[PDB]
Parts: sequence; structure tokens; C-alpha cells
Amino acid sequence: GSNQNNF
Ligand SMILES: [Zn+2]
Repeated sequence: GSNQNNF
């Protein structure tokens, strides 16, 4: 699956 990390 697609992953996004918004630190
Ligand atoms: Zn994946």
C-alpha cells in the first residue's frame, strides 16, 4: 500500500 509521513 501507499504511505505518507508528515513530520
Ligand atoms: Zn505498501
